[PDB]
Amino acid sequence: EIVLTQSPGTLSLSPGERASLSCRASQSLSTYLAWYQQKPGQAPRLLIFGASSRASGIPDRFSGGGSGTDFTLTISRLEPEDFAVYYCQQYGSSPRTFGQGTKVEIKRTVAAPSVFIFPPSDEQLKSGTASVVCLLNNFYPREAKVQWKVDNALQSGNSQESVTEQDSKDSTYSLSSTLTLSKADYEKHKVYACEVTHQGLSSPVTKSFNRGEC
Amino acid sequence: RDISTEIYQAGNKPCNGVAGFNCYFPLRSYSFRPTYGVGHQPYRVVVL
Repeated sequence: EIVLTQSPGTLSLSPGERASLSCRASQSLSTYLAWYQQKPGQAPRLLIFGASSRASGIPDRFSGGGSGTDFTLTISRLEPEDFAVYYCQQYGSSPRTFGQGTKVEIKRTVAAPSVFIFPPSDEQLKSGTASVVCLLNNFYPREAKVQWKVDNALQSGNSQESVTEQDSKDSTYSLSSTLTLSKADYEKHKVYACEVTHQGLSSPVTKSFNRGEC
Repeated sequence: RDISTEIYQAGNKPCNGVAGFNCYFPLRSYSFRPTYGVGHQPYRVVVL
């Protein structure tokens, strides 16, 4: 399997006239690469074949370029519909391989996140599993750091992070982080806190609650 | 040995002798460059 990577993991740009995508391949492909646009919730659609010739049914704005190791996909004019995950697949040498893919984000004014912390419900405590949910609202860029601190001690590997897709109205991302603890473990620690670090935030914001609404 | 150049039919619709969608020329040009990788590079083969 030929090793291929996309140089921009994620690109954020406004819906204007500027777009660029780069794929680098360890072994020369001799101008044998293709690009696919996958809309979220939809099957992938071929954009270009061979990186030189536009596929049928593809708008003129879409363009492809590059040879051998370096392949570049540039969109002359960008529209909201165009934004989607983009995958480049190498077929020159068997086995055929697919790139990890690049999502084109929509550029928006940087916004500090809104942090909400919810203590576990009494019914959940009756169940015996305690979950603390940290909610982030309307934060751009999508990338964010959430750290759980219990008794001023960081917790790693006990949290699951869920991110919604970019909201259409304001181009913003919302993230929920869940910390799962056993009832005995939850009882042991009096204070639960979550530290969030974001570009918008001047300084990291920590939101905390005391056990049993202490 | 097959040397037929008849347009391949990949669709229910009659090919019509025109290489439209679902009709493709069977022979595909083979591209060779010096810069191309060794695997892509042309090898002359003779079998006795």
